[PDB]
Amino acid sequence: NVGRKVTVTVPGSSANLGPGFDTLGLALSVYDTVEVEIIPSGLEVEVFGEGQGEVPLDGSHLVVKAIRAGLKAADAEVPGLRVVCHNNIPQSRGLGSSAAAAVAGVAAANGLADFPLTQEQIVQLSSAFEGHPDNAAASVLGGAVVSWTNLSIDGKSQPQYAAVPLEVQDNIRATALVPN
Amino acid sequence: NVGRKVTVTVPGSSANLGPGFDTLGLALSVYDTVEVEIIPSGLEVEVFGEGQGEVPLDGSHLVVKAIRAGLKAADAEVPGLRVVCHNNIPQSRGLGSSAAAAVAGVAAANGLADFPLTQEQIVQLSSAFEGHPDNAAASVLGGAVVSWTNLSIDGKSQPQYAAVPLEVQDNIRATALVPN
Amino acid sequence: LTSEWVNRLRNRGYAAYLSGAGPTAMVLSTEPIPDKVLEDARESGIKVLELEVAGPVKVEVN
Amino acid sequence: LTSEWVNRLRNRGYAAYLSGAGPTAMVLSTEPIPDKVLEDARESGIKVLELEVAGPVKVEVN
Amino acid sequence: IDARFNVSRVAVMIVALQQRPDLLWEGTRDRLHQPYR
Amino acid sequence: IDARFNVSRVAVMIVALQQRPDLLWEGTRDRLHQPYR
Repeated sequence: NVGRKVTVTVPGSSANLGPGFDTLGLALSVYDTVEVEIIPSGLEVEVFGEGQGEVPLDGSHLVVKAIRAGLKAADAEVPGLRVVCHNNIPQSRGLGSSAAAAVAGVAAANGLADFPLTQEQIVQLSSAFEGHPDNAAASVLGGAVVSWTNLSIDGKSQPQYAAVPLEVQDNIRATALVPN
Repeated sequence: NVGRKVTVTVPGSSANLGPGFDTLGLALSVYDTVEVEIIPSGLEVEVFGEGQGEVPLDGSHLVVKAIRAGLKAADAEVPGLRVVCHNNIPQSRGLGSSAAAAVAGVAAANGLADFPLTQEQIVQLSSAFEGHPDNAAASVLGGAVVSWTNLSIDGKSQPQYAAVPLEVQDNIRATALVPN
Repeated sequence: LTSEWVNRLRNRGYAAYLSGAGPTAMVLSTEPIPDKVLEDARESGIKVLELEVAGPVKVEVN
Repeated sequence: LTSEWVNRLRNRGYAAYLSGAGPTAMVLSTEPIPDKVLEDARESGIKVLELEVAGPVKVEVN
Repeated sequence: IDARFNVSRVAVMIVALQQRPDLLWEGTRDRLHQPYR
Repeated sequence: IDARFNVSRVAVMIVALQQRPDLLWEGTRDRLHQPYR
């Protein structure tokens, strides 16, 4: 595994936050793209678009962290990574940018390792980065999702994130008013 | 309109009560039956099955009251009624017996008057008898319903009851443990 | 609230809940509840109704 | 929480809500929002995104 | 007991998205003008 | 702010009835063993 390259495209998402135990997140047609090639070694990181120049470029970056978490979940290892991000999802605007990043990282690792992870596995891992599944589940599954957190271990608490897909009518449209 | 006779069959229902604004009611395959014939005049009332001997038999009876409310909503009038009820829905057991009675009464009146009332009209009228739509909406629409109450008038409060039908999977079964 | 039957049924995997005001416990499932569970409760006094999801109110003109 | 744009959009019939932590207001509809509403907000500084419901994350191997 | 103005409407949201887009406004009506008991 | 043990699960109930009967138990899980904040 050297020279292997995957390309991940991940939607932003929107959740109406409330007092309810169950939260609905809606995946939306604004995307971040992460290109990940396995290089001879080291770690090369680039971020263009949203966050450009604003973010440190190394193993500190959320996406890289997600990849390394994903590679571990996939029970795999790389000699080095070139991680190039092109972001179109506005950051810190309630559009699920950080969730999308985590998802993209795990999904990328999953693709590098020839897809050993289940969908729930990717929801569980990506949600753990934020500690909640609200946006992450929507970025993984697409469409509208209902998610919640079971505090069910033994070994408590160990949050178990669950998410179920709804099918949305074809004619439903989303318009975001994003302040500067 | 003398000698006209309708026969109404109404399901019981079950709602899981909670702190939520929206309530789900499920219509269940245990039924009350009301036979209503337009007689020369007076009011004759019979109740067999559940409630038999337990209930006064006159214009005090919930079903008769519902019919007279329904006839008014249908903007109609009768010279007299023979109301015969055969009840199979356990009473005061959480199975929506009173709601079913109100529904059956309005539905009966609607049938006598050749069906001028809309489905929402019957939900609105039957729910007003209890002051909530939880069971009544399920008895009117069948299947699973989600209902809620909008306090929206002018002229406040005037509760407006709304209900929407869900379609349930064919294999879903209900078992009631009904205490004596 | 909470009924004794609800919890004992839930602690064994059955999707049980109190029906409206109660005291009836309702179980939803895709498979019937084992007779031994039903007959156990029957001897404490409970009447068991095995029901389906019903259709809307029916009016027929005679 | 509550955003000024949410209420002004709701008080005119649009299904608006605060998206996650905000400050973005999201409107769901089957018909587009009148340009005059959009261009009005654009001149206060808001960037308007006309979006669809998206599919799942996509991974492609190159 | 306790009265409140902020309620969750995810239930109606679900129905509005899947089959009743005319309910989208209701499915996002998270704040009531009369308290819910 | 406020923590609670009793929550509504009508949202999950809806999904369980329409397409996921394996979620019926969760859709009726109205009482939590850990408080919801």
